[PDB]
Amino acid sequence: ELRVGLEESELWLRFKELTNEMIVTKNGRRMFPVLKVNVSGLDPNAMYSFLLDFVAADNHRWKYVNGEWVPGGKPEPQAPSCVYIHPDSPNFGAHWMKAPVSFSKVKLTNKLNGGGQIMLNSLHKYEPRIHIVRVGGPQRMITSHCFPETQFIAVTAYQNEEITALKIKYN
Ligand SMILES: Cc1nn(Cc2c(C)noc2C)c(=O)s1
Repeated sequence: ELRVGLEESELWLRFKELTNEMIVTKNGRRMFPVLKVNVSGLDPNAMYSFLLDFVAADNHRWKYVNGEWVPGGKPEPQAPSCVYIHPDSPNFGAHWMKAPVSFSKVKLTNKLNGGGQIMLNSLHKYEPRIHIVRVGGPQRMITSHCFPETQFIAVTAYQNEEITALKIKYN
């Protein structure tokens, strides 16, 4: 049985208890904290690619109103996010298992781009998700895993100064 763990769950949970926020820019902004995943149970000799996407956790626009995030009442279906390929992809199971898989180079944007950067909708809530794709082998296989601890609202600037303080304290 293939095992997937969040590294530094302690810290992510401090952000989640405040409602996490991630900056989006036209050119793309790197995440803090960085999603780092512990993986065991891969075939050391098999080939895998690590993919990252962002599920829209609900169909609502969120607004920071008198110091609290509150959802709107005009839900729209959410067009699914594009996939980011970990730049170490494709690689042997042994490569992926020798240290946490760190998505330090994904950039979150609010504008459709030349590629690389992942476009999110500002003021929408997202749940990071990975896909571990066994490639090249006879049988293709996909194992997917969500990280509720890493949920955030995409923002063009921080609304909650308690998030601003935590981002600086731990970066
Ligand atoms: C409401 C509040 N807004 N701010 C401004 C602010 C600073 C400074 N950094 O992030 C934010 C957000 C407070 O300090 S209470």
